[PDB]
Amino acid sequence: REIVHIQAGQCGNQIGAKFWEVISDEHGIDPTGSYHGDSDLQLERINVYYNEAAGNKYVPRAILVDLEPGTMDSVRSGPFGQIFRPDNFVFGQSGAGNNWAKGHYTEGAELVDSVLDVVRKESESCDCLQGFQLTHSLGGGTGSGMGTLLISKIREEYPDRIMNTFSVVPSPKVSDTVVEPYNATLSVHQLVENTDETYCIDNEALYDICFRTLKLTTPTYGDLNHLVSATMSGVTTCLRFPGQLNADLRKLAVNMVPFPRLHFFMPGFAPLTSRGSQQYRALTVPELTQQMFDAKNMMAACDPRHGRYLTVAAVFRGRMSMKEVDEQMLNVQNKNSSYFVEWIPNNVKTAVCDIPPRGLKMSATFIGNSTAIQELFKRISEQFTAMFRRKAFLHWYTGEGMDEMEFTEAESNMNDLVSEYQQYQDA
Amino acid sequence: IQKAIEENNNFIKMAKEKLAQKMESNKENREAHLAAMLERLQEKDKHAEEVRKNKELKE
Ligand SMILES: c1cc(CNc2cc3c(cn2)[nH]c2ccccc23)cc(Oc2ccc3c(c2)OCO3)c1
Ligand SMILES: Nc1nc2c(ncn2[C@@H]2O[C@H](COP(=O)(O)OP(=O)(O)O)[C@@H](O)[C@H]2O)c(=O)[nH]1
Ligand SMILES: [Mg+2]
Repeated sequence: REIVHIQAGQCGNQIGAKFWEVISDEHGIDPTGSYHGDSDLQLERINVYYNEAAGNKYVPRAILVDLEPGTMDSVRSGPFGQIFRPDNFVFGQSGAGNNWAKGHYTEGAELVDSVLDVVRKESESCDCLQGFQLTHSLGGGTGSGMGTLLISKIREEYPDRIMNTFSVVPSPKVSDTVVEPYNATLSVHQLVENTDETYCIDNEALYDICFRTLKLTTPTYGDLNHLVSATMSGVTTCLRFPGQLNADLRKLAVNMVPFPRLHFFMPGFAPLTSRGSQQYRALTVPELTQQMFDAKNMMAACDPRHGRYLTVAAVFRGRMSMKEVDEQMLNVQNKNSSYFVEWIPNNVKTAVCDIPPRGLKMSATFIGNSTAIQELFKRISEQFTAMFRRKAFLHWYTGEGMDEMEFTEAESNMNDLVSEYQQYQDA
Repeated sequence: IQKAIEENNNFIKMAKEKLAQKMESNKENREAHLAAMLERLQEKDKHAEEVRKNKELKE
């Protein structure tokens, strides 16, 4: 059951390359695409993400997209650049100017059909494709505007395939330009319709984590992306390694998403670790469980205690007692059952994988479908309205053909989404 | 995208038209300004003809 991976834009390609770097190591694939591991467990599901080529060489089923060449040139000269199939580098030259309109309507439109040719070519070589995944930001123009155009066109050509995303939500604390609330609001509308799972990475939670917990005084985007790739590896562990039970993306989505529009998840990771800084003391199951449920370990800057969990998935990695896991997981729910909806019975599920990640004997990944995520969308809406009530910076968009009405529309849909979350918070 | 093309075209168009009538109106005004100056100098010539002429009508 193959997955096709797509990464779009500055942020999308930088976190995306880290993903392939991290899991390529987990599967014993070197920067040449050659396997040099010890176990057979790390090749049993390798077809999920890698195509097998001549010479017993493994090639990521990855398509790399940008409207400017700078970041993708840096990928090929990068730590694992050689592994990617060179025909899958699809890029323009003009850039998107941190402008959703350019990525979605004018510059991206020019380029999108070329991208879809590669998607189709990678799909037709799939025995049974089980879905697509995208990495991208919502604050820029390529990943935000063109990424959501791709998603719309993928759903047109593959309407029954699962589509999941890691979407970096913008924040003023870690910010490139002032129009990010505009691009994020326009993108969220598209995600609400055309994705099955969206893992919301709020770039300020990554910042607070890097500063307040890893004691990094001036974190870079690189430090921020180490946390993201840890989560990306964690949430895909049970598809990449033989384990307790195997569910395809559809079955996983069915049991996590009770309502089609409420598919924006809160990811988290324990233990939280910085690059290089070596961790020597392994965590106990109680420590992993407290930390992965703690607000400080969440990567969407939302207090889980301000909402209620609709569903929760937790993925523990390493050698540990699944009995101790069961008891500790059941202890968290039974101790804070007022933050779980009583009308979805047994809505906290768990999986264990014996293969730990690089550098940790033991880790846990948290996937929370909480109504508290509305706080993230309330933040974007406030920032959106603060400029939009004065029509500020809109000339960048009206000059690409957009009307004020599309912004009003985008604003209203996200205020609906916020109110939808509030309905189930009080039920 | 069609609206954006239409808007880049109308701006190019109206700029071409606004400039062309400016350069014409400026051509008209400057000519009507130099001609008026010349014609005062030519009324000047007749007058001087009438002064030399009147003096001959004096003997
Ligand atoms: C594929 C699978 C998943 C995991 N989805 C999931 C898991 C479980 C679940 C419901 N859903 N319920 C569970 C109960 C127990 C254990 C696990 C689950 C997420 C995903 O999203 C992305 C998007 C972009 C990326 C990316 C991953 O990696 C690099 O770029 C893609
Ligand atoms: N985590 C992370 N976020 C990024 C990075 N680069 C840009 N961003 C975020 O994405 C937004 C800018 O979008 P951008 O990446 O330029 O979109 P693009 O035009 O598609 O490349 C800003 O709000 C940044 O916070 C990165 O390397 N890591
Ligand atoms: Mg940028």
